[PDB]
Amino acid sequence: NAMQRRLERFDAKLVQSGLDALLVTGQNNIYYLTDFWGTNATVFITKNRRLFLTDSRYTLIAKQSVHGFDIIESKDPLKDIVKFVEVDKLETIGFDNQVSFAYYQALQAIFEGYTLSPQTNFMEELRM
Repeated sequence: NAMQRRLERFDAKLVQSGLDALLVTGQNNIYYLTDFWGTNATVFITKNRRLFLTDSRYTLIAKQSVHGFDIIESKDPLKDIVKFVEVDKLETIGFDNQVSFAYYQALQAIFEGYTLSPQTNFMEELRM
């Protein structure tokens, strides 16, 4: 119930920011919203879902530790997120602007046809 309103702040911030979704990379950020600490999770939150994406190794760990999150076994998490975006018909995907430009180039390829929206410190307030 305590984390439940970091997750509810998150939702409100999505509305305020004009985003259908936010891709969250960074263990710190992932730790904040999930209580899972580790270096191979991706999070993808929309107005309606919360996805936690990891490999076959951390699925049980994560499947037990992480609450409020639909856990997805995945070895290409951006490929798996793309299905969601399509099925849910989302348009604007936020990402953290501290990603590298090379990483942004990978997002432009994977998400070609959608609007990528760079975010400044979105997670920063939530982390406060």
